[PDB]
Amino acid sequence: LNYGSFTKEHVLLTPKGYREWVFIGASVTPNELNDDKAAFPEFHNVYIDPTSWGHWKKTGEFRDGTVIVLELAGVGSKASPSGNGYFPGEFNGIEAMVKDSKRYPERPGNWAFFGFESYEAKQGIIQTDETCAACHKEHAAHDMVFTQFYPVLRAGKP
Amino acid sequence: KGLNYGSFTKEHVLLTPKGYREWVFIGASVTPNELNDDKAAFPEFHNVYIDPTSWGHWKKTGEFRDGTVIVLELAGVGSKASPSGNGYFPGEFNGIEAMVKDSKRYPERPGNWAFFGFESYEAKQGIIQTDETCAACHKEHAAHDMVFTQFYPVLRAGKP
Ligand code: HEC
Ligand code: HEC
Repeated sequence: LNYGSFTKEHVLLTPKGYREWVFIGASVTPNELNDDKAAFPEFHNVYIDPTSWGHWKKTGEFRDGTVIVLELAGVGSKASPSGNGYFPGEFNGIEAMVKDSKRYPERPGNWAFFGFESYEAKQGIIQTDETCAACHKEHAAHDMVFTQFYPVLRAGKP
Repeated sequence: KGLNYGSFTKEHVLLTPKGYREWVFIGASVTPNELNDDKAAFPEFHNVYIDPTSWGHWKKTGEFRDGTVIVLELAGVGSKASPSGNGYFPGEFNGIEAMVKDSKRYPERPGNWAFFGFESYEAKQGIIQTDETCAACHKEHAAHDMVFTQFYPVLRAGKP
C-alpha cells in the first residue's frame, strides 16, 4: 500500500503522520556555517514510508510509490550538559520526493521533488529539474537519494 | 492495552533491543568530537527513539508511562561538507544507550528510571548504571520526567 495522497494532476498533498514513518537519518547544516543562511535550514530529519522501507530491507531498491519526507528544524542551542554541538529547536517545514514511474514517466529517475510553502498548505509544489533533481542526480550515492548519509538504509539492505 | 517492547532478564536487566530503528524517532542531536577537545562524552550523532506503545500513550497524556523504553543510537560524523552546505553529516553507527521507566521493577531508582549502557551490538544485555553515572545528570537538566524533551520536537508537537 502506497502512502502518498495525490491529486489527479499527480501533485503530492501535504503529508500527515510522516513522523510515524521509518526514520533513516539526520544531518545538520547550521546557518552560522553557511554565511548565516544554509540553503535548507537547519536539521534535516528524513523519513521513508513504511511500505517502501519493507521493500528496501528486502531488495536495497526504492519501490514505485516511494515517498521520502525531509523535515526541517532550527538549531535551538549549541552547548548542552552532554557537550558542545548542535541541538534542535522548532520545526521549520518539510520537503519531499516521490518515486513513481507511472505518474512521472519523463522525470529523472521517475522522481518528483516537492517544495511546501507552509505546513498549512494543502499540497506541495512540483519542481523543475534544475531546482532539485540536478543536484540529487549529480551527487546522491544511490538512485538520487543521498544514501551516504542514511546509515539506517545502509544497515537495512540485504 | 499495547505491546511491551522491552525484554528483561531475571535481574530486571534490559536485553539488547532489536528493531528499535522502527520505533518512533523523536529527535536527533550531534556532539562532535572536534568541538569537545577531540573526545565527546557520547560520540557523535545521537538519534533517539521511544517505543511505539509509549508514543501512543504520550500522544494521549504528555507523560511517560510505566514500561517506556527510550533508545539513543550513536553514530559517527561521516562528513562536514556536502552539496547542501557545511555542517555535520552522519557516518557509521557507534553504539546505543537506553533508559526504562517502571515503578514495580525499579521502585527506588530516581524517577523509576533504569539507565543502561551496552558493551556492543552483539552483547546479550545491557549494563544497569549507577545513579551517579547517568540519572544524576538527567535529573538536573531534563525538561520533563528526566527526558530531555527540550531537544525532542516530535514529542512537544505530539503532546495533547
Ligand atoms: C528542491 C527544493 C529540493 C527538494 C524538494 C529536495 N532537495 Fe535535496 N538534498 C541535498 C543533500 C546533500 C541531501 C542529504 C544531506 C542533507 O540532509 O543535507 C538532500 C536531501 C534531501 C531529501 C531527503 C532524501 C534524500 O535524497 O537524501 C529530500 C526529500 C530532498 N533533499 C528534497 C542536496 C540538494 C541540492 C544541492 C545544492 C539541491 C539543489 C537540492 N537538494 C534540492 C532539493
Ligand atoms: C550513562 C552511560 C547514560 C546513559 C545510558 C544515557 N545518558 Fe544521557 N543525555 C544528556 C543530555 C544533555 C541528553 C539530550 C541531548 C543529547 O542528545 O545529548 C541526553 C540524552 C540521553 C538519552 C535520550 C533520552 C533522554 O533522556 O533525553 C538517553 C537514552 C541517554 N541520554 C542515555 C546528558 C547526560 C549526562 C550529563 C553529562 C550524562 C552523565 C548522561 N547523559 C549519561 C547517560
